[PDB]
Amino acid sequence: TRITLPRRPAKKIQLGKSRPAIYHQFNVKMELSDGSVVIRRSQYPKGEIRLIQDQRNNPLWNPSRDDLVVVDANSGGSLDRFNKRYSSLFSTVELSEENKKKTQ
Amino acid sequence: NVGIGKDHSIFALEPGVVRYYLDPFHPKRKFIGVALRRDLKLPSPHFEPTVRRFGRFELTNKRAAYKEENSISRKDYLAKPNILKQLEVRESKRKELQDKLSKVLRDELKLDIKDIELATSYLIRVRASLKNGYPIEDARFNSRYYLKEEERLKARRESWTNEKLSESLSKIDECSDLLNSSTSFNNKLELHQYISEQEKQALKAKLLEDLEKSQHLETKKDKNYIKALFKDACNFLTLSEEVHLRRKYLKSVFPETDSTVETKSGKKSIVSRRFDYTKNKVEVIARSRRAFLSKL
Amino acid sequence: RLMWTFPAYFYFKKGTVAEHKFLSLQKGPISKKNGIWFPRGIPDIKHGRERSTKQEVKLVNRPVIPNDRITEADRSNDMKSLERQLSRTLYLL
Amino acid sequence: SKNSVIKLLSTAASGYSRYISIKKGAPLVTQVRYDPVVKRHVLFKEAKKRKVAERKPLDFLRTA
Amino acid sequence: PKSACSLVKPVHHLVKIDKSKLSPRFPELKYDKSDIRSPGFKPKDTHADRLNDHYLNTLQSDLLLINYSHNAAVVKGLKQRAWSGDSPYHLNRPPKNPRGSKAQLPDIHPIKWSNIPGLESVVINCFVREARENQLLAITAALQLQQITGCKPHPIFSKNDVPTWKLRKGHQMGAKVELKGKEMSQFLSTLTEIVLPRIREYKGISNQSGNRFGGISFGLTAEDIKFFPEIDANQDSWPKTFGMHININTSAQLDYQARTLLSGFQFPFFGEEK
Amino acid sequence: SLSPLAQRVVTQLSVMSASRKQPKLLKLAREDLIKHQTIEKCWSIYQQQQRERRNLQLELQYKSIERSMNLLQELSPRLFEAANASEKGKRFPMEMKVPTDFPPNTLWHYNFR
Amino acid sequence: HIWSDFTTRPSSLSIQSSKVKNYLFQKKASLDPPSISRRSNRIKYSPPEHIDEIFRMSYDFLEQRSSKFYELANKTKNPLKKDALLIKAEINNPEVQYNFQFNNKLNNVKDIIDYDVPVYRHLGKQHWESYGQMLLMQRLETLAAIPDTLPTLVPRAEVNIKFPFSTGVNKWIEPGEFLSSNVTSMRPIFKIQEYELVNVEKQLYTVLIVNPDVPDLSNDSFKTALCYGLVNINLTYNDNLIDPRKFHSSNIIADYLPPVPEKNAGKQRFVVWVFRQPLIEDKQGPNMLEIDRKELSRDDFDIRQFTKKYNLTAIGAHIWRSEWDAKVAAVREKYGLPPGRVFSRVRR
RNA sequence: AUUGAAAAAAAUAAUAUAUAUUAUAUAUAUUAAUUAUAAAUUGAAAUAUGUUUAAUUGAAUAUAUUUUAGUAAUAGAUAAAAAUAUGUACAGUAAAAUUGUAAGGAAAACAAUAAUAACUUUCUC
RNA sequence: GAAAGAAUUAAAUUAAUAUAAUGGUAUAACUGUGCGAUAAUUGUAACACAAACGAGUGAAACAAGUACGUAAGUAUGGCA
Ligand SMILES: [Mg+2]
Ligand SMILES: [Mg+2]
Ligand SMILES: [Mg+2]
Ligand SMILES: [Mg+2]
Ligand SMILES: [Mg+2]
Repeated sequence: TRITLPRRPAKKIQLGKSRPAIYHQFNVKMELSDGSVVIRRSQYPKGEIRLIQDQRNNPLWNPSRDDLVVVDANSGGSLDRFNKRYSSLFSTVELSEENKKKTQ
Repeated sequence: NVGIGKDHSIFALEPGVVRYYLDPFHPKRKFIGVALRRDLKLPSPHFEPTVRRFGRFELTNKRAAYKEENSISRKDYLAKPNILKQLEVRESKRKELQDKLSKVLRDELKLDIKDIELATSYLIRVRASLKNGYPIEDARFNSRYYLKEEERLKARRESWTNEKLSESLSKIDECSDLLNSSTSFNNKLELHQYISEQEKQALKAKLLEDLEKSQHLETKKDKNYIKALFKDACNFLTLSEEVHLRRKYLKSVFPETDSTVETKSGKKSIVSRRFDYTKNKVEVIARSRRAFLSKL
Repeated sequence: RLMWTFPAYFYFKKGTVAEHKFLSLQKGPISKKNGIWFPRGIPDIKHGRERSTKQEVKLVNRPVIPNDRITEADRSNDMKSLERQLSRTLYLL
Repeated sequence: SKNSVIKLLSTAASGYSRYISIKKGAPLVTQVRYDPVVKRHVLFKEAKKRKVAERKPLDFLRTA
Repeated sequence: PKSACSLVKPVHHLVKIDKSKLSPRFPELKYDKSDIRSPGFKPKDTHADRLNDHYLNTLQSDLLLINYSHNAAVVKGLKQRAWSGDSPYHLNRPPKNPRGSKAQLPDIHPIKWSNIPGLESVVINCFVREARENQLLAITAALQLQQITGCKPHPIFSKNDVPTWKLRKGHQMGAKVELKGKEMSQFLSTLTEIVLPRIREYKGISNQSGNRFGGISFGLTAEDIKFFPEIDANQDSWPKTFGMHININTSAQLDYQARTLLSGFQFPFFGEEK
Repeated sequence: SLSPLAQRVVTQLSVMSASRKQPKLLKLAREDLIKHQTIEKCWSIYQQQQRERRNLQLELQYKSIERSMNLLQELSPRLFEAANASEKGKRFPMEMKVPTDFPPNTLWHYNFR
Repeated sequence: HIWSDFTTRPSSLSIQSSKVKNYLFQKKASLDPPSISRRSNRIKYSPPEHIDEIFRMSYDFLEQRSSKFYELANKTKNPLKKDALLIKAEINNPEVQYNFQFNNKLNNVKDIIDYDVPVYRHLGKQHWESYGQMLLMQRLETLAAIPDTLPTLVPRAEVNIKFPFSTGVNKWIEPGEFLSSNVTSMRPIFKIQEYELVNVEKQLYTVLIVNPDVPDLSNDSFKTALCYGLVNINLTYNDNLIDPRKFHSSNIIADYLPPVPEKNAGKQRFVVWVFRQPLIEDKQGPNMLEIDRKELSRDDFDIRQFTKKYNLTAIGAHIWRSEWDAKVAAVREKYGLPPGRVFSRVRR
């Protein structure tokens, strides 16, 4: 009951014709969070990428960084909808109003 | 001198004395063998000639000897006639070559060689040697030494006197000397008058100049002139040079110049389209009649 | 020269606008054709690529502009700065 | 009853045959062996007709 | 066969012989793999490697200074123990097994210029257990390893038989790839640059992990592989993704040397050491 | 004919495969063959020379360490014990990072913590 | 440019063909390859890109390194060190490679491959060590030629043989090959190619051919018979084809006798052995030695005692085999020998 | 051979031609191919013939012809999971146990686990 | 001082051997691979082990043909 595609007669790679596998790759530039760019040899066909979050903006990798901007995936939620739909009620002064319930 | 079977049974291969021994080459392995003689210690020294036994005896009886000599493998028996026929075929070829060489020596040239048979045999051997990879100096000696052999050997077996060997060897020396200085082969293993190496260089240069100035081949008379120049070229050119020159000058299709390529007249051979990768378009090059060596 | 063929039939699905944009972005190879002579040899194309030579694949979203490797400290020849030589090792003398 | 006895007849019109065993439906057996009356190695084909088990051929050429 | 008895005849010369070079068959294996004339030829130094350079520039001398112990000596490993000669039964007795282990352990040499902890290989193990039913999914593993690592993946087939797990022996389930040289360097760099700094609860590599004599291993979950550039670009064509095992082999004699070494390549550690 | 999953996997297997996806063998003229050999020979020598230079530097560095250790031990054992202490848990500062092909927008930081 | 100058370096360290040199040293990709002759093939050929610039720098890199080695070679005095330094200086010259790999190494011409130059000597040694030496010793080993005749062999000089007079066809004999009685009926020649630095104005060689397979019905065993023997043969790195030109009747200690096997006497192995005479110093000119023809059994010949008595060191060897055929009788009568004996087909 | 560039050659081996010998050798010429093999209304590309725009010529453009797409694993003389269990030639060494690794645990897959005295080559002080 | 190679030494026959047990096997008889499908052929078989006879086991050698191997040589089914 296993899903297995039937195997065809394997072609004979006789001795001496064993060519290496050289997969098509592109000299692709990787743009980090900062202006740092590293050239990476990749198969996917497009030359530049931006990394929204990377080692640059990770506290674990930069313990000494006092200022560290943080950005996460933008699919929907706070940064997307909670902000534009609630663009009047403002502040962390306001966070001190709901600071504690003063309950044991 | 011992074997082993399917059941790992050890059995002797030659008569002798069975000894159990240990070979230093194979530690942790007992051995059994058969020394060819009682006084022989079986782990024979490595770097000493192996003790072999001929065993087989000689057939003194005349009838037994006759039977054995005339007893050959089926491969040899079946191949007996074919090889003999080829030998007869080649012997006839040698005979014809000898006849042809003698005719040209006496007729094409006017050299009075005293020994027709000896002179021809020297030359046919030289030709065969030259056909095979052999420089001219080596080829002449090889044939020379061969003839001088079968003469010292002939003297030994026929108990000839020293003087007879000396005169025969001298006679061979002069005939070869005369042949070398008066006969030669021209790029095809064909006999002709001797040509000096320095003269060969001079003739080669003259042909190269005479062939360079006439490379247009506009008219069939020029074609004949060029081909005529390639008549005695074999006398002073090696085959590699001869083929190279023909390829350079006897081009089947001449370079396409303005005269050779034209479309104003009709029946310009055929369209003869090709492809150009500069403009990435198909091209039409209608060749003219005076652009092919075959027609011109 | 030994590079393999690019499997465009996998990354670029059939009918995708990006797929058809890439096709136009590329330049096709010359194909073998009976009755036409070729000086450099009969074309050998498989999976839409000549097998006798290399293959060229032409490829906010602002363009990636790498920063210059020569800084202001380099041109100004300032010695106190820590950026005078980015690719080297600086020692405090 | 699993094995069977078959008579391999020399391809040369020699009349010399050799017998071998085989499974109930193994492929047709064809072997080269020495034939004494011709003094050479010749093919040996089956004499009678046997019901060979059906097998699927290999698709060396890409199909569908 | 008349007999089954292997016995090589001794020779009478010192010249080393190799029947491969003097057999006319296979004229193309005679050429070395690196040779241009071989069909197996593949360029090696296409471009410079930044990670390797970093190790040879900065971390090389640093590690020598770190690990150096003054007048340290070689610590012999647990070897086989010889039989003390006090009975006539020890003449051919095989030696005893090591003290606490059934396998001999290697010696630990002091760190010097010649031996400085450094990388040597990285192996990706991917065992899709779900392939027991759908074999076709094992191919997706090879593609995933190929796209990410960038090298040809060698497939992984079953070896054991556990009925409780519906495990059958002799079926393909995963792929593995051996990485060395520059390509391994790129993988290690792109792992720490991109994939690692994208897990929400990531703390680092456990200090308890690692073979006693060099070698450190960790594992990436199914969702972590989506962070690779070559899957993030084509999420449409990657409906299913699944984890793998990573093993970094190094020239470190002991583990703690390797951990210090890998830390230079931007690897974090969180647990407590042994 | 065949399930869509099989079609997709066949394509993925196709990307793996080498069928009708490789060029003709690289053939070089006899003289370019000698050209290539001399190129590689220089590169082999050049890499060996760089490697030997690094090894020789490390030779001297170790020589310097031990002479420093020997002198520190004879003069002031109080500091020597601290110097010879193990570094089992030593870790490079994570702020140090492998060089990048091109510099960042901010080259350096003058504030810490 | 040490490699460019020719004030003292031999001309052999150069490409004789000008067109080849011009392309190999071309500054721009403007000359087509010489090797490919047909212009159609010339058009089809495509050189790899960026191969000229890197080659030029690679050439310079080696050029400087060669210059350093030559300077070092100038200041030394030991000939063995001097030869090693020279080989080390020029082994990387592209011209030297082109000259060697691409032209005959056996029948080398003095213009291209000169064996007086240390570099070509070294390259030839390595080449012969790759295939020729490896094949020779296997033939001598598996044929039991070594222990039967000599304790061992340590090759130092390629040896090749031929029978140009017998039939007139040129073919270098592969070791261990099977030869008819006609082919080996007249005489062998030798090409003792040396590769080790040796004083070729003083050193002398000997050549012996032995057949340790002649039946000995007295002891029901075999005995070794000397086939052909030459002593006091001079040699030269580039002219080392021993032939009747290069030796006289004084050198022949045993005139050549053809391989003449007997019917059903089994295969007979003819092992060519090439030694070198002792080199005694404190004397001008070669050390001619007078062989003792007195004993010289040539019927029951003991090579081991012969070598020990005259202090000869073996450097090369060759082997061929012969069996009975129809031509043996003709050979016997040609050389005036008794008719061969006929043996049985079985051993008892 | 014609096809953009302005006398040749001196290796092994392959191919084509020829011929010397009771020798599977020599002479000349040139360095092919090396992952393929039928079957596609439909996808892609290409050349040729016209048109429109924009001499030439860029783009689009209709047709004819052809080529790519049948997309399928071994790329290593492969080496302890499965299939060819008798011949020959070449080559290699298993297994347990231990330490680790996302699911993974006692049991799935991967990695590591005895010592370099002497020798050759290369680089280097 | 370093890199590579040839490798050496120790341990190992507990894994594996179509199949029980025993003996053998790393020089592998175990495993991988190219060619192959050939010797899983054909007439004389001396001589031995074993043995009451009938039978059984190993096999030198002569002759014909085939496969592999550059060659030496191996193959008359399976390590016994
Ligand atoms: Mg068995
Ligand atoms: Mg057992
Ligand atoms: Mg008895
Ligand atoms: Mg009986
Ligand atoms: Mg077997």
